[PDB]
Amino acid sequence: NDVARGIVKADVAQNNFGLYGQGQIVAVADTGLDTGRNDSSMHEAFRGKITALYALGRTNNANDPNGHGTHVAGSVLGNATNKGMAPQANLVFQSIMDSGGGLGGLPANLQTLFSQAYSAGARIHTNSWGAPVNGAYTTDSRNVDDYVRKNDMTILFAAGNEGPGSGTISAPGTAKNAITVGATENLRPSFGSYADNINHVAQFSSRGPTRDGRIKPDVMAPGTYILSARSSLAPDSSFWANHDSKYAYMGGTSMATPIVAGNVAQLREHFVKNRGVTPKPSLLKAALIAGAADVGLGFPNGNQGWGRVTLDKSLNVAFVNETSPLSTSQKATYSFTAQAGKPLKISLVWSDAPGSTTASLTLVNDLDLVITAPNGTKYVGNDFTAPYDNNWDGRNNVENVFINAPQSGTYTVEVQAYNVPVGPQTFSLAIVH
Amino acid sequence: RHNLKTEWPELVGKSVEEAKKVILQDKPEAQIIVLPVGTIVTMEYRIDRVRLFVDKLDNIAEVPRVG
Ligand SMILES: [Ca+2]
Ligand SMILES: [Ca+2]
Ligand SMILES: [Ca+2]
Repeated sequence: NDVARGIVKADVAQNNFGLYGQGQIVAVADTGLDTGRNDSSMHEAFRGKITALYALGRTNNANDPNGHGTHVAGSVLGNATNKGMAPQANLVFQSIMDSGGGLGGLPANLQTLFSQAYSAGARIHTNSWGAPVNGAYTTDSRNVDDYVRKNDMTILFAAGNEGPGSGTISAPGTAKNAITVGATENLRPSFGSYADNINHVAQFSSRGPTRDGRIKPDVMAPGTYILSARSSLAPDSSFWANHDSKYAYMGGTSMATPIVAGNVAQLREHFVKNRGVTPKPSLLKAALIAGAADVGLGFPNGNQGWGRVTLDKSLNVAFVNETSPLSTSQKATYSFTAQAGKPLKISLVWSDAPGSTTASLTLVNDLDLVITAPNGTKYVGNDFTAPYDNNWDGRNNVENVFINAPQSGTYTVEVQAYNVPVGPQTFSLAIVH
Repeated sequence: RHNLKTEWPELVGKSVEEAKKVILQDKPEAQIIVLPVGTIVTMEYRIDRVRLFVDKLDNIAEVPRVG
C-alpha cells in the first residue's frame, strides 16, 4: 500500500488536497474481516471505523480465516500503518465466504448485496471477485448494470487473473456500468520480476475486449506484492510473503481493485466538499479514465484499458454530471477553452440500461462524443486512427478523445444521442487539460 | 529442465483425473482444486495453485491455468 499510494498519486491527494476519504463510506464484499467482531478485538487497521459488519455466508460469522478480505479492506481504508488509500473513510463489510470455503454468501440477485450496503450508507462498493467466464455478460453483470443505473452507487470489480490472453475478463467485471480494474506492478523490486516496473501490466491480469468487443478493464492500479492488513486467523500460505504479525503481501486484480476503490472515496470527497456536487457514478468513472496515465502501450488497448489511475489529474477535471438527459436524435453541446502546449483528454461515460445476456451487443443506449477543434478538425469517440471522425463507436459506454497536441482556442464538445431505446439517457463528461 | 508451462488448452474436455496427472507432470508443486464451471472465486494470484473448472460430467470445461 505505501508504495502504491505514491504510484497512483493518493499521496498528492492527501498531502496537497487534504483528501483522506473522511465522510465517505466504502462497502467491501469479501471473505471476512479479521476476528469478525466490531469491537476492541478488531485489527488496528479497522478498529473504530466500521459502520457495519454483516455476515452473509456463515451465520453469525464474519471472521477471515483466509485473509483475502482483510487484506483487500486494508488497501481501501486501513488506518494503522501500511494505510489504505482513503484511511479516514468508514467501512461497510459484507462477509460472503460460506462454510465450504467459497463465496456462496453472495445472493443469487446481486442487487440484494448492493441494496444492503446502500442502506448502511455506502456509496462506493468494491468487489475483488468474479467468475472466469472469458468476457461473457452474465446475469450478474446485468444486475450490476441495472443497480448502478437506478442508484448512485459506484461499483468496482476486479478484471480477473486469466491473462495474458485476450478476452479473459471475469464477470461481473464485464458489466458496462462498473469500474473494472486490472493490475499493473507495484515497485518492490527485491521481489523480482512481478514487482519491478510500474508500467508493466501483471502477466496474470485479464485482458479485453469483452465478448461483445468492449474495452475492459477500464483502469489499472498496482496489484503485485501489495503490503496490507493480515488477518489474525490467516496462515502463511494465504500470502505471497510474510512481513509481520499484522501485515503481509498479496497480489492479484483483487489487490488493484481496492486501491482504486479508495481513490474513488478520495475523489468523491473532493467533489462533495470542494466542488459543490455529489458526483454520479458515471462522472467518478469518467474522471478516473480522463486522468489515467498511458503505461506506454497506447490506446486503444485490451491490456491496460484506459491506463493507470493518476488521482491528482482526476481531481479538478472540468465536468458534466448527468445534468442533460438525451433522447434519440438530441444532443448536448458544450465549449471548452484549450491552450496549446499540453494534452487535452475528454472522456464521455454513461451508466447504460442493462444489456441482454444473449444478444450480440450489450450496449443499449448509444451516445457518441464529437469534438471539433478551433480549426475545424473533427474527432469522434474512440477513433484513434486518422482521420479521427470516420470510425464511430457503437459498442462502448465509454468514449474518449485524447489529443496530445491541441490548438489554442475553443473546442466544441458534443454528445449526440444516436439511439436511445431505453431513455432518456444521462451522461457525464470529464476533461483533463 | 521443465519447460515453463502455465496453461493447458489441451486438457479441455478431459477428465479431472487425466488433467491432474498432466498438470503434476508439468508442475510438480501444483495445488489443484476442482470447482463447478461458472463458480465465483476470489481474485488473488497464487502461483502454485491450479483451479480446474468442470462441467456436469466432471470434464474440464475451460482452459486450466496457474493462479
Ligand atoms: Ca515486471
Ligand atoms: Ca457511441
Ligand atoms: Ca479513423
